[PDB]
Amino acid sequence: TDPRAKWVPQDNDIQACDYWRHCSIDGNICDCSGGSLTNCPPGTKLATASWVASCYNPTDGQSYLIAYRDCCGYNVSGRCPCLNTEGELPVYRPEFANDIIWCFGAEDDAMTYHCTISPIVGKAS
Amino acid sequence: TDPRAKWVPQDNDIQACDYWRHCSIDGNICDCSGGSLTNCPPGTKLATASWVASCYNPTDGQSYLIAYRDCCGYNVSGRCPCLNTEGELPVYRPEFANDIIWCFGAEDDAMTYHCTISPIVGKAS
Amino acid sequence: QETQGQAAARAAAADLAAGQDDEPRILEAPAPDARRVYVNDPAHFAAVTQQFVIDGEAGRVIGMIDGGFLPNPVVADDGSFIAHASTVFSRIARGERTDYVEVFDPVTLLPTADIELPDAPRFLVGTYPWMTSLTPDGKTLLFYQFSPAPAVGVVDLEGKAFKRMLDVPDCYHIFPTAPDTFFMHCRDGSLAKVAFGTEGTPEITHTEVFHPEDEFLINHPAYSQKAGRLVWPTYTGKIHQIDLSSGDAKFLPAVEALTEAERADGWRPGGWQQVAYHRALDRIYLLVDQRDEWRHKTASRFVVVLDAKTGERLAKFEMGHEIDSINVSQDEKPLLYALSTGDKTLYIHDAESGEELRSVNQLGHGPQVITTADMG
Amino acid sequence: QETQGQAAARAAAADLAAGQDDEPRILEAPAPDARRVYVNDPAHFAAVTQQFVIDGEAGRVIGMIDGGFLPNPVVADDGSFIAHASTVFSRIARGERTDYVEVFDPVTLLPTADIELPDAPRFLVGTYPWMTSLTPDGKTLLFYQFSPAPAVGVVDLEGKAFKRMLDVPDCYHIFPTAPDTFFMHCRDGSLAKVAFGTEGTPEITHTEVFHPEDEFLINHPAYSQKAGRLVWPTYTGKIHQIDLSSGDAKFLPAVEALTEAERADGWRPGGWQQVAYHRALDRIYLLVDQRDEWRHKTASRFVVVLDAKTGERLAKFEMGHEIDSINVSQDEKPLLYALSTGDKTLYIHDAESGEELRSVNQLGHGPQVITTADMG
Amino acid sequence: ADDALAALGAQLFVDPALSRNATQSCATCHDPARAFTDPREGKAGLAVSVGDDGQSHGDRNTPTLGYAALVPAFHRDANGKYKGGQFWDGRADDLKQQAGQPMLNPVEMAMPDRAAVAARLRDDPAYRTGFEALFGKGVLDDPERAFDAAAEALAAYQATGEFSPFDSKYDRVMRGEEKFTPLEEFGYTVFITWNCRLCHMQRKQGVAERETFTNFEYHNIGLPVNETAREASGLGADHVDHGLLARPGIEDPAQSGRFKVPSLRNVAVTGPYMHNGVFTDLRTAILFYNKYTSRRPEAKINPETGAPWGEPEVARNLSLAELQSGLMLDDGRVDALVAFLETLTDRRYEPLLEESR
Amino acid sequence: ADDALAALGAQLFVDPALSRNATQSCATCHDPARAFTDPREGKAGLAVSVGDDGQSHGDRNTPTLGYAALVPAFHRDANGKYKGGQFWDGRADDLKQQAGQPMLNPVEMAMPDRAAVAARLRDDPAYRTGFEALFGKGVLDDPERAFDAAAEALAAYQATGEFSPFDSKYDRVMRGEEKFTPLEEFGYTVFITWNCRLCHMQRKQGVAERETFTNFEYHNIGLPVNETAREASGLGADHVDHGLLARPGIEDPAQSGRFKVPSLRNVAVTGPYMHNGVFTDLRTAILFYNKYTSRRPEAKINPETGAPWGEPEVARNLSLAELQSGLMLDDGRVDALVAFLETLTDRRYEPLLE
Ligand code: HEC
Ligand code: HEC
Ligand code: HEC
Ligand code: HEC
Ligand SMILES: [Ca+2]
Ligand SMILES: [Ca+2]
Ligand code: NA
Ligand code: NA
Ligand code: NA
Ligand code: NA
Repeated sequence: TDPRAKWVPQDNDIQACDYWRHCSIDGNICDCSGGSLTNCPPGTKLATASWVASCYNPTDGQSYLIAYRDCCGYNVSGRCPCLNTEGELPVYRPEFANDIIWCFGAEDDAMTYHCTISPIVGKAS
Repeated sequence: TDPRAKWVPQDNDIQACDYWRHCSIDGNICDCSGGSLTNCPPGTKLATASWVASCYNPTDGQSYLIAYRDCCGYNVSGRCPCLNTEGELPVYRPEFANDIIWCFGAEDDAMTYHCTISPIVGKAS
Repeated sequence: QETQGQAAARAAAADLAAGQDDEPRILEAPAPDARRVYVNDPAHFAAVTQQFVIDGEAGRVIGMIDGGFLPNPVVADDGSFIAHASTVFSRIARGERTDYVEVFDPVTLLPTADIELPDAPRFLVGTYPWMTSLTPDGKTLLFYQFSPAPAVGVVDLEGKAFKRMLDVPDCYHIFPTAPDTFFMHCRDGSLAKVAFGTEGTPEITHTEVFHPEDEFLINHPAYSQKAGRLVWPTYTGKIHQIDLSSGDAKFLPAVEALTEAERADGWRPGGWQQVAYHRALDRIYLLVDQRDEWRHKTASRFVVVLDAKTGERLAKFEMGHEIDSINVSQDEKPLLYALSTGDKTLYIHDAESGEELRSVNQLGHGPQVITTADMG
Repeated sequence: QETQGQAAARAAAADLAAGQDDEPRILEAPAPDARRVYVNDPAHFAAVTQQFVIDGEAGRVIGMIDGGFLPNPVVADDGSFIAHASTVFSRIARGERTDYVEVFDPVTLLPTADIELPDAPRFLVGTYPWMTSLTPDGKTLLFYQFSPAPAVGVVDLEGKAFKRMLDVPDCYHIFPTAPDTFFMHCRDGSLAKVAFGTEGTPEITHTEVFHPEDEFLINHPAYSQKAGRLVWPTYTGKIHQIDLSSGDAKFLPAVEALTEAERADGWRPGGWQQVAYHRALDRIYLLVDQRDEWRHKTASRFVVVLDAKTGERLAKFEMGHEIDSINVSQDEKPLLYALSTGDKTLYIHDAESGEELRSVNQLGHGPQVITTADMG
Repeated sequence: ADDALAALGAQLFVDPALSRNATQSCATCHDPARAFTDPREGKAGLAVSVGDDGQSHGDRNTPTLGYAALVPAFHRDANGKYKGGQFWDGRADDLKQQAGQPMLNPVEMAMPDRAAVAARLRDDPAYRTGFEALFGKGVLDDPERAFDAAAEALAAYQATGEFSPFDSKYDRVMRGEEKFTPLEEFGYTVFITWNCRLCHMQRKQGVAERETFTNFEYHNIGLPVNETAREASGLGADHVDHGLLARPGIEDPAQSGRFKVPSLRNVAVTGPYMHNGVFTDLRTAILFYNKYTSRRPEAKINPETGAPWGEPEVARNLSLAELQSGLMLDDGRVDALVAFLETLTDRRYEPLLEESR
Repeated sequence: ADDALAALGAQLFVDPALSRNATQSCATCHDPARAFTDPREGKAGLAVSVGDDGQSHGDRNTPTLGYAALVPAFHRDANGKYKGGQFWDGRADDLKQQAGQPMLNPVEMAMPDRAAVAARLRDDPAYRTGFEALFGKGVLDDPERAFDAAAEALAAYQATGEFSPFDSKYDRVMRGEEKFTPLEEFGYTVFITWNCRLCHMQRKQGVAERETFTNFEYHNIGLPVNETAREASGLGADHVDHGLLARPGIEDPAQSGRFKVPSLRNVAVTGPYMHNGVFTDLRTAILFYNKYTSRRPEAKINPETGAPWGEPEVARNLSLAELQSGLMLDDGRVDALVAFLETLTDRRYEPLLE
């Protein structure tokens, strides 16, 4: 609740903005509109592009790379909105930049923002 | 504030939902988006249709018919939303029904709801 | 007391610890069932709108559907499809208007038809469920037109095409009873029966006048198509019931949802979807509260439940929130759904005890309409 | 004392008592002036969006403009027009995508042009003012493209037609300095100068590298086209100033917006439009608060004001609200505008004293961007 | 003195000596027993009136003089529109300027000139006495003075309570002495919410002290030629009545075919309707407005003839923004409007409401 | 005995007695000094290898054996896709089934038949001793047993740590022993966010214990025919290499043109690249992928030739959903990916990069 305090990750609830994998999410958590942690909701189109962050997992002490792939082709969900920016860099370093709509590669050319999934894609370093 | 209590009109602030001419307004007050009590905001289209209501003016004790004309062709203003239903009847009495989008007759056939004006069009009875 | 977010956090952590792989993909919603419930958000007249598909039993959003300006949703009772009539413009809220019907697969939510309605014929009004309606075979969608005059549009869902507009009298709402027949409510206080063929003027028969001119029938009656029961409250909580099951209207005895003392003490129904009907229990549910007579669209904090045959009150629930709209699941041991427009929250209750079991929040900007399938 | 609602009530009551007749009509907004302010609401990535036109002197909404998905607004410094680049789809958020530019009359707010951009070329990103930009003659609009690669689209506003895409290096943002020249910011830490006043290939040249790899230049620098001054904060509140008035980039002495002691006690800039620049005073304004290093898009409660030539601190205002964006009017005794995304409110302050004078609430769902014209 | 002027006018108003063959007074065409309109049958029915010579027919319908004194003098209003004046085309600035005209019009009273009118006035000792007392000695021996004086007296007479009593049922209800019936009330509500109100109410907003159900502006609602009337007027099958554009000093072609909005007071009893008397029945005048809003085939048909309404006499400058309201009156609302408009009948004409209704 | 089986395979691996003229061993083409690939120049450069007869060339590039023991046996995975196996077209189930094939292929080691192989194994006193100890008396006297057992020994040897040491800079960075340079780290980030990750990482989500930078799936990335190699192989101007469709038991035409995703471990030192050796330089293989995404004319040109990349050998069944990512790699990202891919070089081959 202090918005300026250092963000503190938890591994006990995926729908909260302090869930560990959401350390650089910007948008809405897909689990809250019928997707899951790592799948898109019905009717939306899964992008192949992403921004990335190194997120610390307080369950196991490891740092993982999360790929923030958007679910596209629907209006923004309006559920579980979150904006975290751990490590987040400006637009000229786009791989780490999260204001961008990472919808590229989605089916049917979908480029509207619905929500974001938080899959682990590799180890940080 | 108690929404279910009898509605109490005032004659001192047209931006509030208890202003006396708003006794059967449904939507938004135009004065809050760059119109005025009886004029539409720039870029919108003034309907010729209306629903009416007899609204009691506490300042002179008279009852006036207000013709609720919509300003159309913009998305809803989002400012000063109000819903009062003094004398308001169901849809099969449409002249007194205020869920209807009263945009008919507007220029360019505009039918989207932006806000509503509250002009006196005559005396009640 | 483990929440769905906690359960998911544990399953994902287990998957990580086990080294389980899984392909990120697009989910399908679970099979439509009796406890699926749809919540439409007209968004206080915004140019775009949303529908939420909810698992009433889990209290989980399972999907959404985007819409345009004041869309009219429908749900096939057998669970085979859902649909809506919607309206968009070429530049947000300005420019060329397009009205259309979309039909969706209820598990993939993909559109399976997009059918243009020519000349922009929809009635744009705060959302009344029976202003757009499915025939009982599911093959036809009927929608209401107000301007220039009352009319009803016929859309062939199987052939995916608009057919034609039907001329009707000064009547309102659409309660289909057969593949080629529906009832409307007329200004004079009768119902009209409208039977239509592929061409020519439809057959229009009026019932007797069934209510007086100073008795006001609300915009949100409950209609069970499978029972052919129409349940129509007035502003005072008087309830009319019309049995259409024979194909012709028969009027049942009137019941009063409130006692003469409660009415004298200011109790009246109030809200949006103020009434629900459970077909198998033959029960009526009505949102009520103490209110001034012209505050009929405000929320209510109570629901009374009555036997539809006898009028006897079976329960009066303190809902514990400002409730605008109610509906029920049509299975045994039903859920009573109670939607707060102000909270943007669907509260999910045990219909027998009134007890709140769970809720679903963040349902858009001004959610108002709850729809369910009667699949039994 | 008297609010605008009260005054209007008083005027309306006098007109009625006097029997004044008046024609209900569509208003025109007052002439654009130095205290007109525009607030854009990207609505947290919603498919449709709004801009509010505000008289900063009265604190009054004087008009609105509808937009699509993540539109980019521009305002001609001379007050002669406003425009945006916007994006719509054929079924809300799905279907055929159309990108277009609209130009509006700043008093009727009617569109005077609607220019389709071929092949859906806009960069879709949370709203950065200098990702779409006017040339100082008002005849050209330049918009950024990211996919498949950094590029800049050229739109002729006079002839009302899209002209072409320009290929550029791995660079970002567009700062026009002449009718045929703009600058961009490159990954390598240089600026690129793009001279494009010909249908042939542009001439591209690079400046010196002016910042290292680990100094992060925010997404919302302030740029005064009339001064040619680009004011570019880092995440630590170090400020780069670049003078583009000669046509070539000159790098001005660096200034630190925060003291060493402040930076050891956790002070850092933060927000969205974190920085503003007043030309005639040559004054920088920076949103700062005590924060963790990676909470750089959170709101701030303080604004520091500093002399641009000397770096000397002129004030530190406690804003009294969670402020995401700032800007200033460009006239003599300027207003400091302070937009709260969370409150959906524009707080209007005296820039000299920092005191709140007035405010304008209900500015959409998540308002983020403030634009003014520099009419002097 | 005001009394005295009107009382002189009252005399002139029924005096047939102001017509060339002394057959015809103002009151012959503006018959007080018929809300100051012409009950007499001519070659075009009651569409147009016959003059003193017993065969010249006009080309326009004789309008009521009731409430004519509420109409402002011709001017341009604050919204920049022409308003007011007298005659269906506003060519007369006011009642005083109008009154002399029927006297000298060869298709009407047909006096050859002002001198001839002054001579008729002189012949009557009562006029010598009455006029001289108000205007000075020798007023009747100067043709222009006498003519102007007679016109002022008639204008004063028309401004008396007799012409504008405000004693219709509507006035009674608005005073709170009685209530509309349900149907009448429905007509009132429909009238004020539908397009009628944009033209047939004095004010754009607020309340009128003396409502006469017209804003006094000029509109082309796209009426056809009345064949039999046009025939009878002898103006020729290819004549075009240009309305307001016929006023001297109006040159703008945008004004062609526009006519002054008539007061709906006594409308139920002053059939036939419109500037050329083309429609016999009130219900039909109402239905005419449906041609601009209803989609159905029957809206194109004039129910009096069974054939299409006809092309507008003047096809340009139609008030389409007002007329094309997007809503069609059903038969219920037409019935309600008829019931409301009957309430605008002055008390003394209520027995005329039948006419078997 | 696991140890013993693999020690026997170690001897077979370098034994040229397994070739008809005794001029070549597994190690001639899979040279341990070159990450188990072929440094010999033939008619088509290093693109394809020359067999024991000194004349016959293959039509595919000799792949590394490094990390091949991590590839699962051929199967259909949980998503329904074909995965694993051996050879660029997966026609061998596993290493054991693969190992005898070069021995008998007339274009490679060219032994006439199994009996011939057995008779060479029998001529060596250490083999009679070693094989009989593991498989029983008589093993080398039955050609099918002898041949199977040699294959099993070879497969075992390839599963030893020598082939898969996990000691690249990447492995050291991931153990926290060092860091990536900034350029290498950029490259890593690009590799993981761009479409490379969809095919060149073992798992769709999560982390692999032993990452080898391939998902073992079959994809047609739309490569042209390598004309000098196709000529040298002699298969004809009308030949089509059908990839996975060549596997016996696969019949669906939709599998035509699809090849096994190679491990990118040691990619920097095992040029030339692709199943046909078509590209000499690693940068060129990277730039190939821009043909699907860049709008610039240069992206249609192979920079090694100055000419168009060429029509795909199999212009159907392309992996367009992965390949048409909508994003072009600029030169600085290409540089980054080259630097990252060099970190996948095993320690003993780091001197090959200078
Ligand atoms: C029948 C032969 C008539 C006699 C005699 C008089 N009037 Fe008349 N009146 C007549 C017509 C056909 C018209 C409309 C003509 C046109 O061009 O519009 C009129 C009109 C008036 C008006 C105008 C009313 C209005 O515009 O609403 C007035 C005030 C008027 N008439 C008064 C009047 C007087 C005072 C007369 C005796 C001098 C008189 N009329 C005679 C038909 C005939
Ligand atoms: C302005 C755009 C109008 C609207 C809307 C309506 N009316 Fe009208 N009305 C108007 C004019 C200019 C005229 C005279 C037209 C002419 O050229 O003759 C009229 C006339 C009538 C009449 C006849 C009156 C008479 O002859 O004395 C009636 C009964 C009448 N109008 C009724 C009416 C109603 C009920 C309307 C709502 C449906 C209506 N009018 C609209 C101008 C306009
Ligand atoms: C050159 C003449 C070669 C000799 C001698 C051997 N190998 Fe080979 N190898 C060669 C080629 C051209 C190929 C690819 C051929 C194809 O059709 O795809 C191979 C492949 C293998 C593989 C599969 C590796 C993978 O798919 O990633 C293995 C396991 C293999 N080679 C092992 C092997 C052994 C054990 C050998 C001696 C018995 C042997 N190779 C000799 C070229 C040549
Ligand atoms: C699946 C659609 C793939 C994507 C996306 C990328 N690569 Fe790939 N790669 C793939 C296959 C099937 C092959 C073999 C193709 C053939 O028929 O030969 C490859 C090959 C490479 C190589 C050559 C390796 C070697 O010959 O030993 C390199 C260097 C390589 N791939 C790199 C790479 C990069 C950097 C990618 C993102 C830009 C990328 N590939 C995408 C399958 C796929
Ligand atoms: Ca008449
Ligand atoms: Ca190779
Ligand atoms: Na006629
Ligand atoms: Na004229
Ligand atoms: Na070659
Ligand atoms: Na095969």
